Amino acid sequence: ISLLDAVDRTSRKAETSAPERVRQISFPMMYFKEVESITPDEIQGVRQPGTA
Amino acid sequence: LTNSEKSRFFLADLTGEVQSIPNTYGYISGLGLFRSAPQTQTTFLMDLTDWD
Repeated sequence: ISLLDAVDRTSRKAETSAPERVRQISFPMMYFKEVESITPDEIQGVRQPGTA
Repeated sequence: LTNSEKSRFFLADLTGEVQSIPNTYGYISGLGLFRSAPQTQTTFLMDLTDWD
């Protein structure tokens, strides 16, 4: 918006207003993966810490 | 389940003991030939008599 400007009463002149402005945007996203595995070698004959 | 060899974090099984006892003989003592003769002195005497 702008500020109005004084004009004369008989010249009949006036002033108008400018239109708006529209734009568009896009967005890419982020991907994360985690992998694990379980093997019997981790359990076979292994003492539990803190136990005899 | 006591412990592994050369590691304190694994377990092995103490299956058991194998006792190996010495052998003793008791045939003569089992025959029961000798008669107990308790006494108070440290020495004793006997008489030997023969009509012949």
